[PDB]
Amino acid sequence: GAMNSSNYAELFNNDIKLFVDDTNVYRVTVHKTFEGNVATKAINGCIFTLNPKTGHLFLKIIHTSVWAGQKRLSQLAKWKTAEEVSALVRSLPKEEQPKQIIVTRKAMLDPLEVHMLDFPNIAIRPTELRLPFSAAMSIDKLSDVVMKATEPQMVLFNIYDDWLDRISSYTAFSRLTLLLRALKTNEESAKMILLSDPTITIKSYHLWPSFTDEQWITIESQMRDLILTEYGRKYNV
Amino acid sequence: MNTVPFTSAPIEVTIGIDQYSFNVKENQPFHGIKDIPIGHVHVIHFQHADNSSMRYGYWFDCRMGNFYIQYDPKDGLYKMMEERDGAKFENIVHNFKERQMMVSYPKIDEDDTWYNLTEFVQMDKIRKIVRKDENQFSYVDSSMTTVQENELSDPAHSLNYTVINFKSREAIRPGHEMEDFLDKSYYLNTVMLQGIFKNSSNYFGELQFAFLNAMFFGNYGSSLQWHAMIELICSSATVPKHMLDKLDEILYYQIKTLPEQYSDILLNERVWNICLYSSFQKNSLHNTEKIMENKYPELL
Ligand SMILES: N[C@@H](CCO)c1cccc(Cl)c1
Ligand SMILES: N[C@@H](CCO)c1cccc(Cl)c1
Repeated sequence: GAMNSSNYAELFNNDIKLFVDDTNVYRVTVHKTFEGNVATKAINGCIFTLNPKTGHLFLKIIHTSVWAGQKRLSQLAKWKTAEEVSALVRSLPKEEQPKQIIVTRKAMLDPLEVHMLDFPNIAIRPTELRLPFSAAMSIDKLSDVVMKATEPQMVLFNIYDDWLDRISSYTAFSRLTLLLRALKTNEESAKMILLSDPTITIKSYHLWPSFTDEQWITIESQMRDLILTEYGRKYNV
Repeated sequence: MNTVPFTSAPIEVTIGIDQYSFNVKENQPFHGIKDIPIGHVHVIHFQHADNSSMRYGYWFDCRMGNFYIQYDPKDGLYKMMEERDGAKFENIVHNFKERQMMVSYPKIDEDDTWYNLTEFVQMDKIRKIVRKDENQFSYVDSSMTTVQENELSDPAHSLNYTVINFKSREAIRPGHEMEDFLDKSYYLNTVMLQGIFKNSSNYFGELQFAFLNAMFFGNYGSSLQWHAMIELICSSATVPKHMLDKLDEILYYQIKTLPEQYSDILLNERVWNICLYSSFQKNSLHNTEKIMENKYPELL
């Protein structure tokens, strides 16, 4: 069934699974035309496919050329997501294929189930959680590779950096979701927090700064203040 | 005109013959039904006064044999049987007819309702859905499950309707996933019509038989199959023009005949709203949309 608060620790067991987020697959800018009408211009997107246990991220870059000459692009985007996820699974050795795929938005369920009919033993599940994966394009190195791409491309990351050397998957995922929630609620503040200290750098092969254990505690606290604050600034409390 | 004579009526029962029904009291002098129109299938069905649980009945065609009803006090139901001695059957029918112990199939000359509900239903196809090949008539009841239901437990007592599943390899061509799911023409025209049913008449036959088993027996898997076969047509962008026109007439008479107080269970809100208002064929079912809006505007 659905993934929710009550079966949360299932993400961190030894059954391979992946999250699939499609919120950045079809991205547009809306502008006025010379005639004074409105039109959209697509920009490159990405499928966000993440193993929450290992941190492995399969970032498929959706180049704008995908949409050329196509109609109903928001509906297509969900199938295109599903086509790419199924192609990924098919490309992995059997012992690496997921046993479950959890979609962040219910509208991906039918597109993915249809594309995965060849895999009856892979459960396709929704979730009741409001996960902040849409903010992945607030991670500079991810946004950069997406916007620079001149063709379809798959790029591999570990979104946990080397965190698992020191913390459990459960704690890595909780840190990730806090960072992403912060970035989604107030990107400017969030990014200020992460960089304010020029001495803490980001390794060329990492996405986030090389914080110590103690510095992560401080950072994590600062991001929770931000999220609570923006909740007051938004709701006036 | 043909006749279904009865050995007797030992238990109080509501008897139905097609869209009509009448009450027989316990041990009332009742010896069957006469003036049944030749040329159609028919169904004779039962609901005991003591246990409205289990509606049951018998699909039959008088052109295929001489059939009678005789109550079985061991199994506790009215059973259809065949009399192979034609002379003995005629004499027994003639005796009951002279003693006026039979009720008359109450058909008004101007009423084509039963024809319209059964236009494409053929006894030979019924007998393949309801497998019991030693008899020329077919037993159905409320509780019989369908083959598709059984996949999701006795196979001999199943309804072998054609399985229809929109999220199946049969329904979806590799590489046309989005195309074939959002437009089921491939699945309707190539897989089902050309492949399985062979023609639209056989398709409509099963569609009409499913509806009638849902209406007369409250057979839930039949209702599922009726809706699915409607939805497969409505969800196909490319349907022969003759099929759309006939579907509209088919469904019109089904909706017209449905008991008003059974619409809440027998009609699937989602399928009807999608079919009438969202699907490719939302403009193609004018008679059906008009009777549905005037009779069941709630459902919509
Ligand atoms: N089984 C017989 C009983 C007569 O011996 C039967 C045959 C024909 C019609 C009817 Cl009502 C019954
Ligand atoms: N309900 C009445 C007829 C009204 O149509 C009735 C009585 C006796 C036999 C049959 Cl089939 C029907």
